[PDB]
Amino acid sequence: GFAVGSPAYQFATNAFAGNFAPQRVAIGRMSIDSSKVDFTGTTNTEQVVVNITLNKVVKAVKINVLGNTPAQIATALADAVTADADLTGKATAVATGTYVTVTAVSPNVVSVGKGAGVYKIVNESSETVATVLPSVIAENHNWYFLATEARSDADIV
Amino acid sequence: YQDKVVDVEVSLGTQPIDTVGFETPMFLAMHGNFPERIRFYVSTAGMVADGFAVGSPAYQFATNAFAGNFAPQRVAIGRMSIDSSKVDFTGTTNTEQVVVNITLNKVVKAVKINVLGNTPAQIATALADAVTADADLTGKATAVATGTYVTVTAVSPNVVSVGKGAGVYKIVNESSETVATVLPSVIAENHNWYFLATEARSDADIVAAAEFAKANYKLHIYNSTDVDAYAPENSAASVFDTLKSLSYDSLGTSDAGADVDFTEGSVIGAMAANDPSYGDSLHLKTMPGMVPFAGSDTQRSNAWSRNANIYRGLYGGGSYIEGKTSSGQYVDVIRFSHWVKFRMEESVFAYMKRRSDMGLSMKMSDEDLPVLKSVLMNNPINIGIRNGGILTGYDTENKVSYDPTIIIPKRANIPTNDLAARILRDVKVELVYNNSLHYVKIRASVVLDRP
Amino acid sequence: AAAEFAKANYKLHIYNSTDVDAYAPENSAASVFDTLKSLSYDSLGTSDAGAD
Amino acid sequence: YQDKVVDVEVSLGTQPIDTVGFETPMFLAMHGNFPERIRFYVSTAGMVAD
Repeated sequence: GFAVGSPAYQFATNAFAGNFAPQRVAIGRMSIDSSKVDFTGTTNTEQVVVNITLNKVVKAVKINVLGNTPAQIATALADAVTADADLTGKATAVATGTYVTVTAVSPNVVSVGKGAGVYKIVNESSETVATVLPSVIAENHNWYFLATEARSDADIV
Repeated sequence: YQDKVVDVEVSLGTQPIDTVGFETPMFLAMHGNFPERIRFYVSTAGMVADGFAVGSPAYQFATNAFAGNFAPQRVAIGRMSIDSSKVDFTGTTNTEQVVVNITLNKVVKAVKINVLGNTPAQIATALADAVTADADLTGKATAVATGTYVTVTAVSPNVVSVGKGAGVYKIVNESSETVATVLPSVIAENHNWYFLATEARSDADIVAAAEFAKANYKLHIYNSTDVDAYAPENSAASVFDTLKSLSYDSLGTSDAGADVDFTEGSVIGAMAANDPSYGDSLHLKTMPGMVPFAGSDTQRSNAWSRNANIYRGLYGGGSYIEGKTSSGQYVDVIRFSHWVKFRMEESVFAYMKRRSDMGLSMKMSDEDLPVLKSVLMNNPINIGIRNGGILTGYDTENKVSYDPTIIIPKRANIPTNDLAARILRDVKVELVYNNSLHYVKIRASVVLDRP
Repeated sequence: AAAEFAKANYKLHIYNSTDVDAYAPENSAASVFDTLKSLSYDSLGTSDAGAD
Repeated sequence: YQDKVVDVEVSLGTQPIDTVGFETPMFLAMHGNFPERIRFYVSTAGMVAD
């Protein structure tokens, strides 16, 4: 159920595409809270597409961008997500400023990934890398390279 | 105690093994003709049976693929959910009967428009009116004219396919899905194809296809009409530049009909039936269905700088120029590498299984490990040498050796823990690929005498 | 279309045409013959007055 | 742990490399015939076209 273009999928594809690609890769897990789609500072001129996978169901949201400011694109994406028949009552999207925040109504599972367009995906979490790492190594210690999705400073330190 | 005066054991070491084949291509079209995700066809007559409109993208690809000199034995067609068909007259000029083929529920019709000098809007309006006034399409399909283009939509559960006839225009199909989200399902259902081609024409659809093709050992082929393909040396704005920057391995070409005839099939048709063991480049092979490139000398250099292959006419005939992927390496090298990798893997595994089915399993002793040398020397390497793919021989003057070499360690050199785990690692092999000839330069001279 | 179908299915296509452009100057590149030659199709064509 | 009975690595050492060529000259003329800064020609017949 990993959404195509999602961070984990991107990492796996890049790892496997190499000349000396590893035989098999491992994926961790931290509790997700919400997915943030950011258009801040970007410019778009063609169809913006965002892949959303829900309970092993794949959908692609399409937005027809004319010159539109980022706020207009964010509002259009939120409206399109909210108007989808298979997402009402399962996921929620709220536009604000230049970014749109997407949250899943439990117990449903939602994964967000990239399509055409210029933007980035940011995910929040109720946990932190420091508090999560010990459990992972405790469960299984058969890996050598450590990479993380957390991008900000202390998560790297 | 024993219960038989005579007992006989019989073991069969003839178990066949599955193998991969580098022939069958795929075209990922947009339609709703059949429910499954992949269908294989051996001729266009089969496709027309399923309801593909003549001149439709899939039909064009199939015809171009089959027309080639080395046409593949059979081609596969994908499926993405279709939404609507867009017929565009924008920027075009017409002077004769414009014809559009429409197939509905396995019923074939041809809409005819008598163009007098009429602007594109008038032609679009006339086509919409003709479609709407047809008795067999009311209540089944809908056409709305607007601007310079006409959009056609099918009333469910009816199936509509649109194809080309006489006239200058193009067909564009929308879809509620995307190539990135569709490809995994196709490969999951059936993995017996090697060439990947797509109908989606716009950028990200090509980038995702290239990434997926590289990830899963498939070869991606695409065409584009982007005028920027041969822009000045500093454009860095076409799809070709983006693909080159990422070092992906995809074969691309610049053509005018790529959005009209989908000549992708023509490129595949010239090498599909030629086994990789030959290492035969695409340099000069003729490509029925493609139109020779028309442009100045500067454009031919601009296109070559980006690895955007060009089909150029020479001495009257039309000849391809070179096969270069986005990463700069020649396509035949990539094909040969995939072939050798897979048919060493399969050969070794099959030999081990066949020995193990008769007891007498392979044993890690100096008197049995060298047997692997015979197995590899057979099948891939010998087949390559006989067909000319792999160089061989010894030069007496320069004293260089070109023969393949295989290195296998002895038991005493293997670390003890490897013996305990029964794992051999350090096998090494070396090959010398046989480069075909692309260019020649000659110096002549005329003299009256010699000292 | 006839030429393409004939090449696809191992048939030989034969046609005649009265186009005066068939023997236009060397740079016309406007008759059916030029288009067929550019595509490298295998069809037999001839220029005749009574073909129509 | 290992997941393949047989595994094979293949590496290609045939990467081409860009090279410089000591043939093509340049002439810096005055005109406005074409917008870009450089054009290559293989014969005078091409120049007369522009």
